[PDB]
Amino acid sequence: ISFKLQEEERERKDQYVPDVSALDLSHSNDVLNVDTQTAELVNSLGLKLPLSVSSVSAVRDRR
Amino acid sequence: VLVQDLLHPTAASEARKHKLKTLVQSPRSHFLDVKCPGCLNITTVFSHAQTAVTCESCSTVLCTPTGGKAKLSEGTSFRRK
Amino acid sequence: DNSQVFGVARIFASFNDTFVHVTDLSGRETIARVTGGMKVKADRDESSPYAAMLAAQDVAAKCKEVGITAVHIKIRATGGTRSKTPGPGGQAALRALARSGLRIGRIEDVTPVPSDSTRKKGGRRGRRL
Amino acid sequence: MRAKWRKKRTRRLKRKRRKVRARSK
Amino acid sequence: MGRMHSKGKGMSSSAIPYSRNAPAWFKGSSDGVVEQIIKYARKGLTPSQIGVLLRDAHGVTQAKVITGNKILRILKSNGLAPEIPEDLYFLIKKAVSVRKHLERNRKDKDAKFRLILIESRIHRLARYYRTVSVLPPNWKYESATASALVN
Amino acid sequence: AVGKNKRLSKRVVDPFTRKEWYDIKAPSTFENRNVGKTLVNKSVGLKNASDSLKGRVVEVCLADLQGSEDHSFRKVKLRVDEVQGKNLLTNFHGMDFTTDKLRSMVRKWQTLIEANVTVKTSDDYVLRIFAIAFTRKQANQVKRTSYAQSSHIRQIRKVISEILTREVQNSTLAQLTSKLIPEVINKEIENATKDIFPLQNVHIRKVKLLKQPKFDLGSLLSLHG
Amino acid sequence: PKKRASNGRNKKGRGHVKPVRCVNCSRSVPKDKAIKRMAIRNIVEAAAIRDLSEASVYAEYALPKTYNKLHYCISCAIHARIVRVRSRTDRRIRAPPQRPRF
RNA sequence: CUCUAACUAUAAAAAUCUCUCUUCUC
RNA sequence: GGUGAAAUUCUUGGAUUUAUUGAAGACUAACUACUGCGAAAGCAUUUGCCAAGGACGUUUUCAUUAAUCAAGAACGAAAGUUAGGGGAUCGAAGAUGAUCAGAUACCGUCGUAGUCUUAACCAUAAACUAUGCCGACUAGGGAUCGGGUGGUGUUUUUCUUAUGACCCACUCGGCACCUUACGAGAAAUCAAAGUCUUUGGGUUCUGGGGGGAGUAUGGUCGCAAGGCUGAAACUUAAAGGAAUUG
Ligand SMILES: [Mg+2]
Ligand SMILES: [Mg+2]
Ligand SMILES: [Mg+2]
Ligand SMILES: [Mg+2]
Ligand SMILES: [Mg+2]
Ligand SMILES: [Mg+2]
Ligand SMILES: [Mg+2]
Ligand SMILES: [Mg+2]
Ligand SMILES: [Mg+2]
Ligand SMILES: [Mg+2]
Ligand SMILES: [Mg+2]
Ligand SMILES: [Mg+2]
Ligand SMILES: [Mg+2]
Ligand SMILES: [Mg+2]
Ligand SMILES: [Mg+2]
Ligand SMILES: [Mg+2]
Ligand SMILES: [Mg+2]
Ligand SMILES: [Mg+2]
Ligand SMILES: [Mg+2]
Ligand SMILES: [Mg+2]
Ligand SMILES: [Zn+2]
Ligand SMILES: [Zn+2]
Repeated sequence: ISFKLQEEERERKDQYVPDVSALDLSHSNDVLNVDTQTAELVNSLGLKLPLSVSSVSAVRDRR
Repeated sequence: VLVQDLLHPTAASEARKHKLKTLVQSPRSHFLDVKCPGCLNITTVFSHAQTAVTCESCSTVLCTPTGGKAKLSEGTSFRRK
Repeated sequence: DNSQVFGVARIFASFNDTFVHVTDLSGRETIARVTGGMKVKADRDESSPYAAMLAAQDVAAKCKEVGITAVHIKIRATGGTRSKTPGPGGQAALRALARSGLRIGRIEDVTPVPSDSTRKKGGRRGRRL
Repeated sequence: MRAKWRKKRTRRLKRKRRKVRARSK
Repeated sequence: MGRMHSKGKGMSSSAIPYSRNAPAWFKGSSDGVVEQIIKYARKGLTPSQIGVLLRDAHGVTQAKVITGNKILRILKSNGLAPEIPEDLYFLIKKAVSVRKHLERNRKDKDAKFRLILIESRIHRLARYYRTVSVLPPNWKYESATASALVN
Repeated sequence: AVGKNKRLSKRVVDPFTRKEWYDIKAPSTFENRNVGKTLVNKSVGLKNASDSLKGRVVEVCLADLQGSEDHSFRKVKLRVDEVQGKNLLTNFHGMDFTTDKLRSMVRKWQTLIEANVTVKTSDDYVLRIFAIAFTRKQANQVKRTSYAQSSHIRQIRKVISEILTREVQNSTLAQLTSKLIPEVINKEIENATKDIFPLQNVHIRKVKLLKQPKFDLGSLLSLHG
Repeated sequence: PKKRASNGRNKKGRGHVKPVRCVNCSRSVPKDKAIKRMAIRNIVEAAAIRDLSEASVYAEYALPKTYNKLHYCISCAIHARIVRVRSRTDRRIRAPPQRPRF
């Protein structure tokens, strides 16, 4: 079942957009953590973005 | 896949495939120049050697037969040919 | 140890007429052999839990008169080439042994399991029923 | 009938005929 | 991937390099290589072991690349080619070994079947070498006479 | 029930008045040397009981002899040989596992390797020893099985056989049992085959016994007290 | 017609395996076709765990388990409820019945 | 975005069955 | 004991169970799996000896020696047949005790031949993947066994390393498996049963409705059992395959 009040409330909750940013490195002191491979991707793309190399420790968890 | 070069495939794909299965079939083996600590003679050996190769000057083996390629001795130093 | 005079319960529970047979540590001396068919009428319920229950009460009373206060359970199935799965009555026998004052130590299963059977009875097509 | 038992009955008929022939061979 | 006398389907082999001429890095002389081949043959070695020795201890990729002739051809030019070709000789050696094993224990039937296979292979190879006149036309493999050739 | 065709083809007494209790004394290689009591007929002049006692084999859990529970799954058989009167002495007769542990470690998706060796100890006691080992899944093995090739199995069997021969011919079953209690042979066998294959659950089970040289009283009494 | 592409045996490349006997009816059945069920259970069930715990020396005695691999027949397996007839599109599934308890 | 634990345990006996089948074209 | 339940049978000359042991013969549990080897039957305790074999590696050697195969040959499960050996278990015949209307059938207890072997026969099985062999190509996904390559990989410990054992990637070969039809089929289904009316890579064997009939006869093999080869007269409108609804 649905009605005008519930649908309006759902739409109002849907229109919620945070004023603060959840992207563009607002967190982690304007640093994103990427491994070497995607760093070479950024390099070969011809683009200079603020990166932070970190090895991914190719040893896999035994699960 | 539908359209694709076979005359010029990537060299990575060349090393990927099996021997006898490249465009032109070429061996993956190679020869080596080994020096034994004993003398200064340079001995030419095969990667996949099948015999206990020794320098003619000294009765010291430089390779060891193995199911695949040669396992060299401990202190012999080699350069790829 | 506080001088717990020990025996071995040594239960043998086939698919019919379970056995409760307590002996000393050596096992060379047999006391209180009373079985399941010893105490029940129908001749078909010798394997029944009640059979082993009464047999267990009798062996407990006899051993308590003897002086043995704690027992070692040695559960045995019919074993050999047979089914070798424990009988229905043996568990009730063990429970009734543990009920009647006796102390319990080192339960073991001692069913005779072969490195192989000589030949299992029944023919190639087995019991057809 | 099964083919097995028809075959066996044929074999028994051959039994009788073979002994008859052997007695008169 | 045929395996004439079994169900095998392997293709384990060696790929001869495209360039027929001598490798650039090889410094030895063709005459020296032929002398080495002759000496190895005089030691009492079949051509296959000669090729193995020249490939392992020396830079000889293969004789035909360096000299221009094959190992058996080089031996034949100097008259050291064995009267029985090497592969057929090894087949007779294997056959006599299996026959010895059989006559020392009768009940092994699998080795009996393997002996049958080896004898069939021997017959095929003998037929080939006979149609090329390497062997005399009267040459044949017989169980009793194989030992003398092997011994 | 109570049915019997009486196909027989009061003089009743209680057979416990003519009976009594002896005590089982363990070798000094074990801690809790007071094992238990054994029921015996009363002594008769024509047939002395002490003759009847000797040869008895009592079966006791190993943990009941050392107090700890690390030896819960083992089991030791002691042989009655010398009776001191109202107390008798027992010598080692054999060793075994409990079927519970044995089935607990015989699990699927791993190869069990068994080693069998019949040897002679430092004395003339002749023993037979069985060792059982199980290949171990590596601490990184994403592959789910843990099988071992036949070559590895044969090598492991050879190593275990030579180790058991070494540690039997170099000691007596007094010292050999004192070695068996802290299962140092298990650790040594595991370490000697560490390169060949992981080998989880290296155990020595069912230490049999096939012969006794003579009746040596001196060490038997020396083994007690 | 083929009711089972696997033919039920699960052999695929042996020709012959050594038969094993049924636990119930003692039917000589091949070891791969025979249904094997690993009965691992408690030597004393929960009906008497409290009783044994109260009436046992060796405080905190870890009671032993009992292990038996049962080699059922196949008529027995249908009849003894061990295995059940399945839908023709359900016969595809070979995974065990989804972890009876977690 | 990290995970392998709980469980049993039924087989008594029951054989056989005389008809008759009928059209789809808007 | 045994059973649905009973009975036959053994037992105070003390059976059933209880501990040590001893003898015999068989067999190789658990490990044992959509795992391995083999030409197919088949092969599962350890160790040694004997020879053999697939797969992989090979800048080794010969150069068409090859594929399939009438005639001919080697092995060929179980059962069975001659003799000699053994003789535990289980068990054709048989002996009984039950169930039934009958039960010389199924349930039960004994039980010869046989099962186990050394020689000599036998040559048949639902000897099944009911799919002949060799060769090429066509589609995605993981695993698994044997081998071989590389990792600046991980634990290993013999200070470091070398192995081994894993981890990741690739490749060759094998028993296999999941998905799918874009192909094939009467469909069930098949990654071959595809590349077949858009019909031709090489090659061997077999079938022409059902029954009579794998019968008779004639050969041939076998001591025998029986094997291989193998019709017709006549009769019949169906027999049969897959699937759908009841
Ligand atoms: Mg039924
Ligand atoms: Mg059907
Ligand atoms: Mg199945
Ligand atoms: Mg195969
Ligand atoms: Mg008795
Ligand atoms: Mg085994
Ligand atoms: Mg295997
Ligand atoms: Mg033919
Ligand atoms: Mg036979
Ligand atoms: Mg005989
Ligand atoms: Mg009868
Ligand atoms: Mg009757
Ligand atoms: Mg019967
Ligand atoms: Mg019998
Ligand atoms: Mg046939
Ligand atoms: Mg066929
Ligand atoms: Mg016809
Ligand atoms: Mg027909
Ligand atoms: Mg004839
Ligand atoms: Mg149909
Ligand atoms: Zn030198
Ligand atoms: Zn069954």
